[PDB]
Amino acid sequence: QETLNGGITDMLTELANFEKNVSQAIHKYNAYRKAASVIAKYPHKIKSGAEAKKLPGVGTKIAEKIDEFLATGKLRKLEKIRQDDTSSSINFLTRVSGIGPSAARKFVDEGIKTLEDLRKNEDKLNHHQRIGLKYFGDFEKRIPREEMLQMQDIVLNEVKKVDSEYIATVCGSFRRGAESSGDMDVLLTHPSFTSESPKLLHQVVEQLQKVHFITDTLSKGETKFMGVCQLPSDEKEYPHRRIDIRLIPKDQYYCGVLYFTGSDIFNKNMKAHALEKGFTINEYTIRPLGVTGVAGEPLPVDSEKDIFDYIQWKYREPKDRSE
DNA sequence: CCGACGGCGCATCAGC
DNA sequence: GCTGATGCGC
DNA sequence: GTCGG
Ligand SMILES: Nc1ccn([C@H]2C[C@H](O)[C@@H](COP(=O)(O)C(F)(F)P(=O)(O)OP(=O)(O)O)O2)c(=O)n1
Ligand code: NA
Ligand code: NA
Ligand code: NA
Repeated sequence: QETLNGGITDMLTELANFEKNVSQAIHKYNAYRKAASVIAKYPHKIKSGAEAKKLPGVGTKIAEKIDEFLATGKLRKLEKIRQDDTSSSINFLTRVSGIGPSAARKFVDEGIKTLEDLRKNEDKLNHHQRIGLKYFGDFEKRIPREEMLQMQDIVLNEVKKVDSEYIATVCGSFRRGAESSGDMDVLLTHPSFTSESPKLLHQVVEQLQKVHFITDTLSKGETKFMGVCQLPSDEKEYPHRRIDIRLIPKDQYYCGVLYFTGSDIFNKNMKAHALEKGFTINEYTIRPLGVTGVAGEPLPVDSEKDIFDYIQWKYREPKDRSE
């Protein structure tokens, strides 16, 4: 419920962004995000820094910041950095996909501060950055679930057309049943591809380009594609969207699907459960741990269920994996 | 006090 | 031209 | 910045 502590969470999120994009302190970025998130879930309107400090992730300094915010309705440090031309410009440029803190700083140092300046300096942008600039606004839009379904329709159809033995699963928030998603993440496998066994990814990307669904490529190798797609349109045309496709060995596929469905909290919790049951699970495999902590060979996994069964957990519907 | 905090694929850079 | 590092975004 | 060994 935004209005509850929205001022605080907004404050912490802005601080997080400056740490990541300007100070290049990724661990402070994550600290602020963690604090913002735990506070976002706190079912009460916070009345003091001390009250917030009781939450894991909120420490001495953020408590102080909350006291200042509650007393004055702002934070001096944040007001200052907001009005800082160099800082605010660096922070802004990182909103372009492909421009990170390093590129943003370099651009701003040489007087390139706005999208207009970027537009004027194509020669100084790499391929990814040019695409990020081209679809700047579209990439910041969320994707309604209904469009995700139309997108899924196309992907599953074209994948099957290339080879009916491919298996493709759209993961991320969409598989968790979310009513909107930030992008589309497709996990792909094929019986012919295992850990102990190309063009499998290429043929799928190619077919999706052939029907004009994929419009641009950000990066592409033998196992990972990142690019851009658009649903077909006298109605207004759909925004361009980010799509990733990952080719994963068949024997590691379902660990992959589990992992890339998330959420992070759920993955963390399931990893914890697995441990106390004597198993180590990561993105790729689930392995038994010996009595001295030595990891055994990967266990056979032929479905998401197999994983749950190993750790004696009842199968959890993707829709029920927020925690 | 002081180290961990995720780490991997791909594009591109830096050094040789 | 090769190899490892870095930047970036998942 | 926060946590915890
Ligand atoms: N940087 C990352 C990100 C994700 N993942 C894996 C591990 C993650 O748990 C899993 C899902 O990512 P997610 O939960 O973050 C997300 F995308 F679905 P969400 O932002 O919540 O939703 P939405 O699309 O609406 O923005 O991918 C990862 O390994 N590394
Ligand atoms: Na705390
Ligand atoms: Na960026
Ligand atoms: Na960004």
